[PDB]
Amino acid sequence: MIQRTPKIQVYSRHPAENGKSNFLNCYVSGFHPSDIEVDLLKNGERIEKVEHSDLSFSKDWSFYLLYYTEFTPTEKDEYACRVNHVTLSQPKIVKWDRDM
Amino acid sequence: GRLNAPIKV
Amino acid sequence: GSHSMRYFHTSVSRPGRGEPRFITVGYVDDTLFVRFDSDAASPREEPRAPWIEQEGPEYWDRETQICKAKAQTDREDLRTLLRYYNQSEAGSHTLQNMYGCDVGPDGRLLRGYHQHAYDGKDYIALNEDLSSWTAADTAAQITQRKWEAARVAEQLRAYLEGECVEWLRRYLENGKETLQRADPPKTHVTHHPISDHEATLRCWALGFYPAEITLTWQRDGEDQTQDTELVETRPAGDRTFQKWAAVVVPSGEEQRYTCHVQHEGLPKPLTLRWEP
Ligand SMILES: [Cl-]
Repeated sequence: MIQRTPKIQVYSRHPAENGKSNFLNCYVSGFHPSDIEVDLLKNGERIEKVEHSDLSFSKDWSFYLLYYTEFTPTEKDEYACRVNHVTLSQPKIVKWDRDM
Repeated sequence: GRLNAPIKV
Repeated sequence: GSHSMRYFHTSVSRPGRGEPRFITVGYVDDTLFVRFDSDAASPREEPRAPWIEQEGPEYWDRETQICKAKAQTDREDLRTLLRYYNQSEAGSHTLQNMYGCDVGPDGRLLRGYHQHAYDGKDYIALNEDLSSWTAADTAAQITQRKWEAARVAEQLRAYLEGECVEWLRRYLENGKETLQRADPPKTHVTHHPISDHEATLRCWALGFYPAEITLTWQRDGEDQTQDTELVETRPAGDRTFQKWAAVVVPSGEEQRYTCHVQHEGLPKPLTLRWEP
């Protein structure tokens, strides 16, 4: 059974401005099989009520999903995305960096 | 609008 | 000027956890416009773009019937594929199908598609001729013989050359405000010191639609393909897309680097440099 590990990008809808409401996105792509778990984290803790897109796939058949939630960035708060997939021996945590 | 032809492998 | 309509379908079996989950979505270009999920409380094809909302109840009823029927044929197909590959009934397996059409500026068919994958691997595809098949393996050749016997390709050609192109023409007109508007990228260059010796230059493209874009870095006019980090184009969540390209630049070399941006919303390609 073939397996393809997800690419993960965590980023905001608009360039971050402290104190201004925005959206925090985690885009997972290029993966197979389609079973995947994605959390968005604020200060290490899971954000509730995160929404996501409906499963779709690329020209090469690999899957992609967008998870997202409203957020208001600050100087001090740390955000991240945590992904689990069969190709990963432990969950992968990618930190949000406003410069990426 | 979708294709309406049932097609089985 | 050119456009596409595509339907995507995925069924994923889950032995001991009920019947396979079926999810299908439709796109025109890079705009999602319909969805159906068999795990919804009351599964129905639902609108996802404003310009499809005007279709009347007969459209939604027909589309919903087609999606429900496809969910059932996919479950039969998953059972068949276990036989063809000599597989047990214990594992989860995946069946994917995409079909649709590309048209040019004048609305004429450029090419049609109908293709399947099993467990993430190409299985069988209708060729560009819309008349013959490419089967990936001896299992898919069994399907090919069945579909040749039943003249399936002729049915698909009729749809792809006819209804598919006609629906896409209708959608392009009803959705002309958005489907026929390109939003150019908003572009800028950022600088990120790494050490005393080097820094990253990152060239950004934000807020663009459709998703197709080309972003490159040159140094002294030479493409830096091997040394450029190019992230996958990613959705912003407001219909638009984002992308960036980054190079590691030795101290003092920044003005030798130029970022080049191509997008259908730009009348001419852009050249940008870091502006301290
Ligand atoms: Cl259903």
